[PDB]
Formats: sequence, C-alpha cells, structure tokens
Amino acid sequence: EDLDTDNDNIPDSYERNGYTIKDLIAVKWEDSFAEQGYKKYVSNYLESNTAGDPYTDYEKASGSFDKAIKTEARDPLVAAYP
Amino acid sequence: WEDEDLDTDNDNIPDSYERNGYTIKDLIAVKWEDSFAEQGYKKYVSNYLESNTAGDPYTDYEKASGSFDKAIKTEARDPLVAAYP
Amino acid sequence: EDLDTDNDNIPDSYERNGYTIKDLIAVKWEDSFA
Amino acid sequence: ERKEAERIEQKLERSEKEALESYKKDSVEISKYSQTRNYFYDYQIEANSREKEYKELRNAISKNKIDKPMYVYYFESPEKFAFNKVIRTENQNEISLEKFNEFKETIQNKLFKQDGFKDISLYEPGKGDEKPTPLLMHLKLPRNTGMLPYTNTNNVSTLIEQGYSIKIDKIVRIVIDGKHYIKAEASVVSSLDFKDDVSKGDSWGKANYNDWSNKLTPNELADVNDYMRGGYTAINNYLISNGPVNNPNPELDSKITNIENALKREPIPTNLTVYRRSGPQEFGLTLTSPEYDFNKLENIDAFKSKWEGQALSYPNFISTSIGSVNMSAFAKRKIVLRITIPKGSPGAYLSAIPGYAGEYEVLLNHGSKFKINKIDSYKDGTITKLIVDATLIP
Amino acid sequence: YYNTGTAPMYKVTPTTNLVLDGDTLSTIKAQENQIGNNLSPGDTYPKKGLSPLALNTMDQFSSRLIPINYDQLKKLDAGKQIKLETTQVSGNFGTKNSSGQIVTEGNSWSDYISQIDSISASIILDTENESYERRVTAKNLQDPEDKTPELTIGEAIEKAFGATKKDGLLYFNDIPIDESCVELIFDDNTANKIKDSLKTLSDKKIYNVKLERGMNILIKTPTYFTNFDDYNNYPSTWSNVNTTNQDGLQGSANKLNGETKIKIPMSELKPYKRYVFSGYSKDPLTSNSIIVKIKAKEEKTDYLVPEQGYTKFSYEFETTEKDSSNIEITLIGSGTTY
Amino acid sequence: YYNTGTAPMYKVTPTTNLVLDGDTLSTIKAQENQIGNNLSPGDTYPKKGLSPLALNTMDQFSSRLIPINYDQLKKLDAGKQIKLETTQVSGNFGTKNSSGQIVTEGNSWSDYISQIDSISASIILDTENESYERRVTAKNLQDPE
Amino acid sequence: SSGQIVTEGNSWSDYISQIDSISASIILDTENESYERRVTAKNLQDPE
Amino acid sequence: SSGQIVTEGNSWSDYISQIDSISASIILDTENESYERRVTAKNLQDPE
Ligand SMILES: [Ca+2]
Ligand SMILES: [Ca+2]
Ligand SMILES: [Ca+2]
Ligand SMILES: [Ca+2]
Ligand SMILES: [Ca+2]
Ligand SMILES: [Ca+2]
Repeated sequence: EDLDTDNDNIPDSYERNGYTIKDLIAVKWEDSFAEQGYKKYVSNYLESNTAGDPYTDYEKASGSFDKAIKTEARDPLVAAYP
Repeated sequence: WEDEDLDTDNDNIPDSYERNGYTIKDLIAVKWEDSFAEQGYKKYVSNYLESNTAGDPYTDYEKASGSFDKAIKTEARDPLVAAYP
Repeated sequence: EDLDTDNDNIPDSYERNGYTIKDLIAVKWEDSFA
Repeated sequence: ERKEAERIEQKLERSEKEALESYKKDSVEISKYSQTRNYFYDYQIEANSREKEYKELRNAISKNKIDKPMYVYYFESPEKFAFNKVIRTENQNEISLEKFNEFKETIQNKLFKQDGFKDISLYEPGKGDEKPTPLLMHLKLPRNTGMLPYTNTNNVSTLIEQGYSIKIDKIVRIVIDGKHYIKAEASVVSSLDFKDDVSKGDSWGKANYNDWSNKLTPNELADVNDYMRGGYTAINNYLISNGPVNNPNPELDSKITNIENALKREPIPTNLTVYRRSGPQEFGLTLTSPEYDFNKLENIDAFKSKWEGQALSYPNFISTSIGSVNMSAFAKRKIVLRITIPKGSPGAYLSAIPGYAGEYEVLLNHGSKFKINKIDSYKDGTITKLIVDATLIP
Repeated sequence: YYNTGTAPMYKVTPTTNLVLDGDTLSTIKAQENQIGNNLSPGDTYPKKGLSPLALNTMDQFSSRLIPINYDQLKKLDAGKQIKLETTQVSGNFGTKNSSGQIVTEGNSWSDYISQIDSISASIILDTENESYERRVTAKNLQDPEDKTPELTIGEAIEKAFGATKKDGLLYFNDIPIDESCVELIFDDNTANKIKDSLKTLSDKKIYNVKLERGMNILIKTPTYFTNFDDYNNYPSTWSNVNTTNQDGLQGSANKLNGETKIKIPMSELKPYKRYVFSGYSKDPLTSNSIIVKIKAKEEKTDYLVPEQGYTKFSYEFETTEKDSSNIEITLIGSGTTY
Repeated sequence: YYNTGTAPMYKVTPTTNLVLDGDTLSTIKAQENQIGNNLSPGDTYPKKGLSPLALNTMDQFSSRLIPINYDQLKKLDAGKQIKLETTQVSGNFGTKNSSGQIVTEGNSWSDYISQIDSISASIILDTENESYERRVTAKNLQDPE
Repeated sequence: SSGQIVTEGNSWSDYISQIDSISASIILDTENESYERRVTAKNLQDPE
Repeated sequence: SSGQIVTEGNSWSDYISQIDSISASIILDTENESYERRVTAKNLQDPE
C-alpha cells in the first residue's frame, strides 16, 4: 500500500521487496531496469537511516548528498564512511 | 507530466526550458528563440533535477540571471561553468 | 504605472524617465522642481 | 536572527511579554479565536476573556514593521483556497495531473482574504521543518506590515496578522525530499477595512462624503432623501418583480435612472469591504427548508458545494452596512455577505449626510453582478451562521 | 594524511603518538597549522606533488616545541627510530540544503563512528598501489525486530566495492576478485564463524556464507595470476601447459607427463619482501605425491598429496636480493593430476 | 597572493610550506597580519604597485618568530634556497541575507571545493600576460539519472 | 527597525570588490584637499 | 516601558558622526565649570 513507518519517503513494501529512484521519486523495481544502468535497492523499513550514517536511505539512494561521496555508498546498505 | 510548468528541482526554471534552452530577460526565464542571439543574449542549458548544476553555492537561476556578486566573471554566469576562485 | 520589479519602492517608469523624493514618497520629475 | 529578536524583545513591556508567552503555548486556539471575532454583537466583543489578548497581540504585531516588500513562505491548507478536496494524502508521494488541473482551474481569478494571526517564515522550507499540507505558497508582503519575530527554545519563527486579500498567479509542481508539492506565488492587495473601528469608520465616511451633496442640485438631494425615507420597500419590490419586462412605466423608470446616476456619480478612491446581512429569501430559501438549517454540517457542505464559486446578482438596490457587528434590526439573519469593493467601483456613503439615514447604509447600482469566492461558517451560540466572500464585478 | 573510505572529511584533525622504544614521547592533536580542509576519498593532504607538512608544536596555540630527554637523544643518535601511530581523527561532514547550501560546521563524524562500527562488518580490498575499506551493515539474528536485509559475503563485496559480475564471478575493474582468485585473510573470530558456517552450508563456498556483525575480512589481489582461461598476468611463460578440456575450477588442467617450470626474472618483484605461491591441485583417482620446489633465497622442498577434489597448498618463499638471478619454482610429479 | 578563477575570495587565509632540501621546516596558516580582505579574479594582494607582505610569525597570535636549525643555517649560507609551497587556501563567498545585505561570515569555499572538483573537468589557458583556470561540469555516462 | 544605528557585523570588504567591479574611479585634486569618487558605468555587452 | 534599562551593545560611536554632521557646537565657559552642547541646524541647500 502507501504505508511509511520510518517516514523516509519510501513505502514499506518498496523497501522490503526492492525499488529504484527516478525523477527524485521512489518506484517499484522491474527486471528491465537493470539493462539501463539502474540499481535495485533494499533497506530497513523500520529505520530511517539503515546504515547508521548521517544520510537517510532516500538521501543515499537518490544521491541528494555531497557529490564527492563515492557511488558505491549510494545504496542504503553500504555506509558513507571516511 | 505533459505541460511547461514543471519545476522538479524548484529553482524557478521549468524543466522544458532547462532541457531545450532558455534565457533571462526582466528576471524571468523565457524560451530561447534563435533571433535573440543577434541582440546579445546567451543560450543556457542546465540540469533539471539539480538546483546547482555546477556544484557552486549559486543556483542555476542565480547564475543565469546575474542576481549574485557583481565581482564574478561573466563566464561563470552560465550554469555549466563554476564560479570558483 | 504601478509596477515595481526590484521591490525598492520606486516604480519602473519613474526610474527609467526620472523621479524625485517629496515627503518620503517618489513622484514624477517636472522641470519646475529644479 | 536571534540577535535582532533579542534587540526587539527588550522594548516590549510586561503586557506584550505575557501576551507572547500565552501565545507560545496556545497558538492554535488563540489563532482559531482570531479568525472569528468581529461578527458577534457589540456586547460579546467586549465581554470575553480573550479580547484583551487579541488587542495586545495586534498592538505588538503592529509595533514593528518592514520598510520594503519582502517575501515570506508558509504552508497553507487547500481548504482556504476554495478547494474542498484533498490533493495528496500524507502517506502518498505524488500528485495526479488531473488534481493539478482542477486545482489550477479553481483559482483562475478569485481573491481570498485572511483575517487571523498566523505563523510565517522568511526562508524556503528546508530540512528540519514540519509540512502540514501538500500546498506551498510563496507570499509577497508589502511595505509597512506587522513583523514581530519570536524565539522558541531553539529556533525562531515569525507571527503576522492578515487584513488583506491574496491572489495567486501561477502554480507549479515541485519535489521536496522525495514528495510532490504545489508551489504558488501570491501577492498582497492593499485596501481599507474596519473590523471594530466604529469611530475610525465613521470618521472616514464623514471625511469622504461630507462634500458629496455640495455637487448636487437641491431637488435631486430631496428626491433621494424622500425615496430612502418613504419608498424603500416599494421600488425594490418593483425591481424584483421584473418591472421593465412585465409592466413598463416611466414614473418609476425615472426614479431608477436618477438613483443610478447619483450612485454612479462618485466612485470610491480606495478599496473597501462592505457587509450585507442577506436574507434567506434573497437566495430563494425559506425558514422551513431543510437545506436552510445550518446547524448540521451537511447543509453547510451542500451550500458550499452548490454556491461556492457560483455567480450572484442583485436586481434590487444594494444596501450594505460597513460595520461588521451584528445589529438588532438584522439579528435573526444567518448569512452575512462579505462584498469586496475595488477602486473605481460604484458606491456612496449615506451616513455622512445628517439625520438617521439607516444603519451605515450604502446604495449601489441595481442588477449588479456578484462573484462568490468562499463559503465558511462560525459558531454563533448554538447555531452556525454563514459568511460569503462576495466580489464586485464591473 | 590519506583517505581510503567512501566519504570526504572536512577539517581533518588527527591525533598521533610518537614512540621511541616502549615510551610514548608525546601525543599531539593537530593545531590550525596542521588541519586539512578537504580530503576526498582516494586523495591525500597535502595533494600529490607537494611536500609533507611539518608537525613540530605540541601546545594549543602552536607556540611550544616538542622536547626530548638526554637518554632519548642518545637513543636517537644510537640509530633507534621514532615510530608514529594514529589513534583518532576528528572531522566534519557536509549536509546539503534543498538549495544546495553545504554546511559542515557542527557535523562531527565522531557522533556516528561508534554506531557505524557497532552494526557493521569491515571489508578491506588490498590491490596494488591502492587500498579500499568499507563497512557493510549486517543483520542480528538474536533480535527479531531487526529488519535490515540479509547479505552473503559475495553480495556484500559486490555492493561494497562496486564489483561487476561477468559469469557469476566478481571483477573489481578488470581484476578477478572471486574467492578462488584472491587470498582471503580473516581474524580468529571470523575464521571460527566461517568454519562453523561452512560445515552447515551446502554449496561449501566462502562467498555464500551469510555476513555477520564484527567480521573482519581482508582481500588481497595477486601480483601474478593465471586461470588458463582468459587471464594471464605472469611476465614469463610456463614451460608446458594444457588447456584442451573443461576441468579444474574453470576449464583448465595444465598437467601432462612433463613438469612445469617458471623463471621470474626478479626484476619485477619487490627487493626484500615475503611471498606466497598458491594454487589448486586435483587428482581424479588416488595417485602419487607432488614435488614442489621453490628457489628464491634458499631452496625449500615440500611434498604435496592432492585429493579427489581441489585444495590449496600456498607454498611460501622469501626474496631478499633485488639483483640476483631468476626465481625458480617447479611442481615435479606426474600421474595425470589437475 | 594572486587569483586566477572566476570568483572573488574574502578573508583569504592560505597555508604554506617552507622546504630547504627535503625537510619541511614549518607550515604556517596566515594569521591576522597576513589575511587579505579582498581578492578579485585577476587581481593580486597586495595590489600591483605595493610591496609584498612579510610572513615572520608562526603562532596563532603572531608572537613567535620562525626558527631554523644550526645545520639548516649552514645550508642556507652555502647558497641553498628555501622554496614555498601553498597547500591550501581558506576563504569566503558573499550571499544576501533576508534584508538583502551582502554577508560573507559563515560561507566557506572548502564546503564546495570537493563537490566542484569531483564532477568537473579542469581547463587552463596559458597566455603571456596571465593564465585562467576554469571548471566545467561533465556528465557521468554510467548514471541514467 | 527602531530607528537605532548598528555597526557590528556590517563590513565594507563585502562591498569593496562589487563597487570596484561596476564603477569608474574619478579623483579631483585641488589645493589642500583631495576627493575620490566611484560612479557606476554601464556594461554595453549585456542587454539586461 | 516596564523600567528595564539595557546598556550592552548601545554604542555612542554609532551616533557621534551623525550628531556632529548636522549640529552646531556651542560652549559656555563660566567660572570653575564648563558646558558643551550641540544644537540642530537647518540646511538651506536641502528643500526637504
Ligand atoms: Ca519507509
Ligand atoms: Ca528505511
Ligand atoms: Ca527547474
Ligand atoms: Ca536546475
Ligand atoms: Ca523599482
Ligand atoms: Ca581455470
């Protein structure tokens, strides 16, 4: 549905089952997306900051953080950490 | 959606103008017509999902319209060139 | 008219053509004022 | 800007300090009282336990002003912009193209007025701010407006009182932290209004319309006075009965033409809002009609659904009361019409001339067209009365 | 200063130790003269092509020099060296505003360091001339209310280092980093967990073991590697190869009656460094042993007895010449092994 | 100090190294006595026609001179030179507050240096009179967004 | 706002470069007194 | 208006120049006491 318990602007089912970011909006994941360079993300639906870093799951997934952070730290499971 | 009033990054420039080309007159973004070149207007394009295309502290509208420090070079007024000392 | 683009309490036509300050409100310039 | 706030709070004496302290913990209820205050009788507006609070809060807000127009930003519910629906729910992210289309078409040319204390900010709503509604409006305050920022335990927020009507030019869709919002640009329209300034309203009327009769021949003044003294229930009924179509006659057409010429002779120099306590028979409703009973919520909802945004017209001679207080002669009427008169519009003050000319009576042209913007209600004892934000169209 | 993480650090203020023999001479926190404003991942302050900075003051206002005693001076001129250790680093991160207004003041990494370390596993990839360190969140099975997704070691490595999957095997940029093509180094706790999970596991591969908190995994890419399939990094050429079958871990046998010889010219090896020579050896049926000879500094002989499957031997040698003749390794022994 | 970019710098506070042969003698952050209030693109602090500024203090309050070793003094007296290397520069930019005044306090270029350098290409034009350095935003072809 | 005058936090260095960039310098040197002025000059290449 | 007096951050140097610019200085010198005063003077060049 449209439930969002941690209020990180990603639905609980999307986080549970997989999602990707396009046009700053979280959408469901589809197999045809992987051929176009998109990535599939899964994250904790009860925590706003899954990896414990100062950036939320949506902020990491969307890349709305510092442009100097590596691209591998854009998924919610790898922490942006110096 | 299909119209010319989308501002996804919220920087006072519509998405279509940023994708295709625009210019600033009277501090309002307008569509780029090729006749504007002979009058001295410069054609700008910028990222429509980022409010600061070049990464400098000034937004695309601030840079394009020249609503910033007057001591900055005119080359840095288009969004793709960074104002950077 | 009554257009103030830069929001500095002076209308655009006054700024273009010339103005003066009387009683802390801007008015049109007239050659008699000199 | 806590430095400016601490500079400006010291000049406040103890009364303003206590008013702001009471506001800080009870902003919602003080504001809710602030919207619906001036429509009660002349007695209730002086016998409440919060009237002093409203007066001193207004004094504090108007103590310090701004020298130039500056932009302010806040979140407004769509319900105040004549939209009775919900655009996008709290748990959803995106708004429909359709909903955007009706929302844009609903506010094409409609001016909405606010009359209560509210919280605004001078910055865009970035991180750390709460977002009540999916609607966002960037408001342009004019010169010399109330401006008294106050500080919380950690942050600073500003409070203003509104006495103006705001118009929105364009609306766009924006994305703030992964959710769709509507961004509106609006401007503040200057006017004059007397919520409770009986003395100031009387002074303004006598200042403007004392020299009104000096331009008129004595015969026309005598005719106007006689018509308003003896035949106010005759010519109005004749006009309502569609006289020119059914039974044309010159003996009353001459009166209509003379009164119309006199009323069109002198337009207002500044925008004002007049209050007419319209009768149910004017809207074609009778006291025994179930739709008339405004005690229930469904009748208010139905009246809003079928009459908000619709056109109105008065084939009779329009009589308006500049005062906003409930009068003995118009006590039982539930519908008060909030007509906004813009500059250059017909209307003459009839209380400047001597004698008892009525209750702040003002006459306008017959058959005038009216535009309804919003329909809202307030608690009045046990019953709920009705307010319509009428607009005068040329 | 250098950075091997995924995020930049602003206002880098490290605290260092100075150790002579068993004494900590002083611990100085960097003052304004020794603070680096920007440090991007993979970068270095001062930037490459600039001289190192000087750290010669110990007080708060950079007005007091670092003293030593008479005994310590005698130790220093006797030939003993002073070592440096870093104990902690203070720095800031930047939060981006909706208008893109970066602010770093008041945003300390030390507020998140402990929390990140508590719930994550550290994975290090140690390639040539460049290293990377990552933290991947792991699930806690003892807590039913922890809903972080489960990842194995292979998926964790793929997400942490941006690895690419070609045919089920991971590549970093163009280097294979599958568990059979690298050296996996664990500590005792991680080794115990891996061994206790492999016996329960079915497919019996390290990369299929579920990632758990506190794991310390270090991956080292080889200097030279051959799979006889598509990758050959050796500078010289093996004496005799065999690649006419789909055997081995992937389509490669390299075994006949003859014995394999390789001679590394030693011009492409480190002067004084200690190495390991690994591989996989299989025999379909029980057979004789393998005579593995290594000759780098002293010729070491070891006997290898393979099995039905594949096993790693990882025979170990030492080079301390930088000028001597080639390095000789041989795997004498036949009998149709793999 | 000289500027070759597109934007001015306020409160210019550079950091420099002093190297004799292979030894970094000291690194000094500019104190109050060595801070340039303004530095326009193409300008120089001090302005053209004025003498250079003296950098002779190493502590925070400009009360401690820069010392050298006896051996380093012997190296200097033999003819060896001391080179200066600028490692980093601090500075501010100007925005507009709520009232419309230009403010530079709280605005720092170091916040944006990494972000600008990560997503841009560096081009330098070298003429006889002066050289110009520019940063132009480049697109990452691996990101569909 | 109250008619007071504040000088803390108002720095001329924030305006020196902007003033020097868009203006021309004119100096009048009479006996025992000198005057220096900056007058704004239009940029012809910018239609705005 | 409640009787509180604050002197911190209220500097006379912000007003010294403005006062001296539009005033005329008058001094009375009596025996063993002196007074200095400033009186506002009209500028006839300015019609406003
Ligand atoms: Ca969620
Ligand atoms: Ca989450
Ligand atoms: Ca835009
Ligand atoms: Ca943009
Ligand atoms: Ca203007
Ligand atoms: Ca193979």
